Amino acid sequence: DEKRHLYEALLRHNYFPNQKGSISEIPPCFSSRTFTPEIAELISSDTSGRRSLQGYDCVEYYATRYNNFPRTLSIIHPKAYSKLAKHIHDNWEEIRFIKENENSMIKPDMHADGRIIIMNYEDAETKTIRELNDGFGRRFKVNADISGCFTNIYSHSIPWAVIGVNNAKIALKHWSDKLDYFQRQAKRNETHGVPIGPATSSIVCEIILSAVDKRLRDDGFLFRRYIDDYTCYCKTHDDAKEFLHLLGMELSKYKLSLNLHKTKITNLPGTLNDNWVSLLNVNSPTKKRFTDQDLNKLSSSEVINFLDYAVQLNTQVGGGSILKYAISLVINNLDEYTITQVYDYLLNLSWHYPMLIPYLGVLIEHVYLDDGDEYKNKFNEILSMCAENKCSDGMAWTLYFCIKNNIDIDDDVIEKIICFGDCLSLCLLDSSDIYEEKINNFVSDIIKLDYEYDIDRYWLLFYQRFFKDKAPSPYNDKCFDIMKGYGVDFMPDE
Amino acid sequence: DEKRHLYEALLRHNYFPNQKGSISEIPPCFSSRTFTPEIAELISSDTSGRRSLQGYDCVEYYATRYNNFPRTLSIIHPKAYSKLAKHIHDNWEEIRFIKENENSMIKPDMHADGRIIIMNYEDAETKTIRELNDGFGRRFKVNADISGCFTNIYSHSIPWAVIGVNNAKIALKHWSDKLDYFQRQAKRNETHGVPIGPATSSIVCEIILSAVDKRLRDDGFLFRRYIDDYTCYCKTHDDAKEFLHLLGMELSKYKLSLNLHKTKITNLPGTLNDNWVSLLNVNSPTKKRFTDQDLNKLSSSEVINFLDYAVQLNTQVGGGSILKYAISLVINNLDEYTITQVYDYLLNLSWHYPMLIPYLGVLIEHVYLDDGDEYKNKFNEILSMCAENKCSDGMAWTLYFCIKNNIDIDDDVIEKIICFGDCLSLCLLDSSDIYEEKINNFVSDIIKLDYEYDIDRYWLLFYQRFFKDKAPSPYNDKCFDIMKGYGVDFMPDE
Repeated sequence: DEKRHLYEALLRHNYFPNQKGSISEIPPCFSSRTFTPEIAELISSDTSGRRSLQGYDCVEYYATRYNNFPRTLSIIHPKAYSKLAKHIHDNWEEIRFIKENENSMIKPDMHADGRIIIMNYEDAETKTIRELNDGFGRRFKVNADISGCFTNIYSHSIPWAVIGVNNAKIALKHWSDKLDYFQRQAKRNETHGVPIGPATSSIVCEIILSAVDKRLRDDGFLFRRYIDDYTCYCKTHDDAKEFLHLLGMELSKYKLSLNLHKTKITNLPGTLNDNWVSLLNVNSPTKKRFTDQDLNKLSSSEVINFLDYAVQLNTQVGGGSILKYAISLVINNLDEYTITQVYDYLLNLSWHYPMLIPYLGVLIEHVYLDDGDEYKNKFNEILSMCAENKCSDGMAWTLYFCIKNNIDIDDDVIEKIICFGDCLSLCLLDSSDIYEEKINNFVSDIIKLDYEYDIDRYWLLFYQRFFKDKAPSPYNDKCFDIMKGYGVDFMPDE
Repeated sequence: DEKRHLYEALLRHNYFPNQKGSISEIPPCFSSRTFTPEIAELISSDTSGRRSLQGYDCVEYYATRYNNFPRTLSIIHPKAYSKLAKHIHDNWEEIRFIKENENSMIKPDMHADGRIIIMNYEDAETKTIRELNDGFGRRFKVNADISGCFTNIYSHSIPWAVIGVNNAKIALKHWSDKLDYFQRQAKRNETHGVPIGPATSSIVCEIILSAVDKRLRDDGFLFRRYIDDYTCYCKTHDDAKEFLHLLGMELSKYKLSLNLHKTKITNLPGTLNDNWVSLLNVNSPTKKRFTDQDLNKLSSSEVINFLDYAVQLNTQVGGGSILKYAISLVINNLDEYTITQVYDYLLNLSWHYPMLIPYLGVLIEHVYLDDGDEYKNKFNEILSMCAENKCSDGMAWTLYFCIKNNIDIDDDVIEKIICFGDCLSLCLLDSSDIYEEKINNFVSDIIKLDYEYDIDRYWLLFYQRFFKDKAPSPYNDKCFDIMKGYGVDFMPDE
């Protein structure tokens, strides 16, 4: 069923930020499964407890981009998220028009693994044919980015996209207003912004932007929207300017604005991908298959020189995730002679760029990690860099590697982890049970601060300690008790 | 009268290439005055003589541009030119619609000095107001150059511009067909090309391009044409492309084509002039008037550094006549201390760029030319460079300076001048009467070659020798006898 798959996607698969295709932003030890729709129904049915503050804060997870710029993913508190997901499920007949939006490529869709939101799920076949069909006969390409699609989207504009702005103003119940209310409750009862990473906020953004897509489609524009990025194909240059103008009016109707720095008009034919993508693939040592596995095994010189050229392209161009693309090109065609060289190169690049840290888990088995403790020092230096740069993705993945592979962590970097206080990193540290007293001191400071949003920012740590009977429930409601009684575990075993 | 002024402009003032504003392409010792409309009427009335070849060749005069690229100006043979000018005058009522073409800036116009064609005659007042009025409200500027407006213009398209292409095809008498015939007779009975420099060919080009201007004007395009260069101001970019397309069809109707290398579309607001013009004027030491002559006298350091910056701009940008512009900025505000420095700088730049040679006549009086013969060596080295590079403007101006200022010329460079064989330079050499035997040998070779076009290419030298009774008339007609009997002299005294 579409409805049941939507419910299980919202809670069991796309609650945590898990929208990436190949490697996740979060280590795989964190999983939102065993959090079923029945449990969320029981949470939403709970009315006990008193909150001094209005709304709920969320666990914040800082993941670096390719330019080391932090992006704040969020894990919503399960009470507010359960209510929001239940309301989205209950009115899915009125919401599912976002599925039949041909212009939006990244939208809800029934996937095999159980998700609804997967970025870049479509294959290169249909992708290539689609951009060649859209770009045919047109000599201008328009790239326009919404400035604040996650950070300043208007929750009160959720009705305005559904029934119209004027009709929603006269009408002030409808499901869109309740969706607005629950989306506000997801983040501290704040009217602006949505948590990045869950599919509920992606559904809300699709609902808001579907009216803009419909208005642009009714004017005859050929365009594709990936989340907030619009790519339009225009026969003439005034058509590009008119698309930009009409998109500006349609975004300003819902209190949104184009990123004036990011919008650009290029001459077709450009490239189907970015230019660095073709530069990398045309220089890839693994670009041709041989159908025998011994032939397509890369040597040391090939991979080392290709990664050096990738660093050259990242410095010179820097138009995207060049290093991650090249590493994913060469990481699966390695032989056992060259594992140490590529692994040390990945260690250096991962110290410089934390987004390359998860690739260390690809070759984490072949590398003799005991050795002469040099790898322990390198991993702890990576942890120091992650604590200094305040990035949660690299620290979480490195801590996952150290816990799984029994790499020892010094006390000095544990002090830096507590000073940073990333919720997922502290969840991993609590799951190791070595550092119980420091986690206890941290959560005691959070409790004695008596701020409800401070507890909400570490609800996952508090629930992981409560579920293992290491700490009482910080809240006075029954949501944590309901989740513990039905065996909800966000750090499950295999 | 407009008609009489047109006749005297065609014959007495704009026969020779004299369309430049400040300094002429030809030295002022050459003048087409004392060649009156009555004399041209008598020449056209002459029917005696027999020509083995059809049409007349013309005196060719190679003038360098700013990039040292040669441009071939032409002085038409007086029989063909007299017939052509008489036919243009006799049907001036049917031709004078080119005067009332608002889009063409360089067109026939009654001027005070007696000319009809003066490039850039209009003042900076009306020029500045016109480009600010045309460029207002438009964000695109189109610069499109006709590729062959002088070199491959179709003479048989002269009727096609007047009465239409189809009507001229059915009609095959009309004055346009006779104008086509006389324009062909002006250059060797050749259907393609017009001689650059006389106003008759400028009138023919204006006649041909006036239909194109009318067709572009009737479509609502705001554009300005300077000779062959179209500058259109467009609100949108498709308007620029549509102007380019319609101009292409209108030029192809008369067997003309746009210079596809030269056409470009720029974003308004640009600059009213070229960018190097504003760079030069904003750095000009003479840019501010002081109303007392002692204050606006430039020092040595000012002019030397400004000319060094001008050479820097000419090397770095090279978008136009940068050096000539800067020299004309500083050449009239010199004091007597700095004459030698600027004159030596001009001598060096004029050796490198012959188009700067006429400026040596500005300070030719203040410089002690006798001295220690160094200036004689410099002028003869300039003559050697002009003979090697095959440029007629620099050689003619240098020979004019040497003859006027009694600078001696060695025999070795006289050999190079005879080897080059520029007609105007040999006219000057014959007017000095020092080198009579070498000029006699040259014209004896031309006579014994028995080619009528070879005599036509040096008709001015032959007529200057015939008028001073140094040689008989090479032709068998009465045109040279008519011109001699009425005292036509193309090298007159003051």
